[PDB]
Amino acid sequence: MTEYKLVVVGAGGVGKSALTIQLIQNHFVDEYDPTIEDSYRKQVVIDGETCLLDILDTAGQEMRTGEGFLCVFAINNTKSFEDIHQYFEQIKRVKDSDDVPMVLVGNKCDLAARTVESRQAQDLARSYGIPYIETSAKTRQGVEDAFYTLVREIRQH
Ligand SMILES: Nc1nc2c(ncn2[C@@H]2O[C@H](COP(=O)(O)OP(=O)(O)NP(=O)(O)O)[C@@H](O)[C@H]2O)c(=O)[nH]1
Ligand SMILES: [Ca+2]
Ligand SMILES: [Ca+2]
Ligand SMILES: [Mg+2]
Ligand SMILES: [Mg+2]
Ligand code: NA
Repeated sequence: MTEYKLVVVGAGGVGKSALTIQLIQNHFVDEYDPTIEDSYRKQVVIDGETCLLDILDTAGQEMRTGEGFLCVFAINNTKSFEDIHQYFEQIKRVKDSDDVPMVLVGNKCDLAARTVESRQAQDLARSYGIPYIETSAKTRQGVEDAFYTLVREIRQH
């Protein structure tokens, strides 16, 4: 069956691990344990196709193998949004391509201390020709949509 190699990237503390664990294990990780590098694998049916998701959860604290990249910032962390650009460039680097499957994810959308407005992230994603999706690893809002949207982007390339 098809295997989709997904890589989750973004600054430290934005919720990459919480998002992946909510998707794969269906619970919210409340504590903050910085990641070095972890992998998750799960067989799922996406749009009627049985497939294997292979998800690499990377370190944000200061790749070339992935088929699509989930680029995460937190909507209450303006710096993590400004850091997105640096990840967009590293991805071009490690893939040696200018047209990589990516999805921009604004996480922690359950929080009210918002400093990145939806329209600003929509504009960033627009400029790279990719979707913008907001998520909450805490409430599960948008979580499946973000990862499945990345699979649907990979299928387009
Ligand atoms: N309210 C809220 N908190 C969240 C959300 N996602 C993650 N968090 C919290 O933010 C903290 C950091 O989450 P974590 O997933 O470890 O971040 P990370 O991006 O994997 N960090 P690292 O790059 O160091 O591995 C944790 O306390 C976690 O509970 C979310 O959607 N909402
Ligand atoms: Ca594959
Ligand atoms: Ca918990
Ligand atoms: Mg982590
Ligand atoms: Mg502002
Ligand atoms: Na390269």
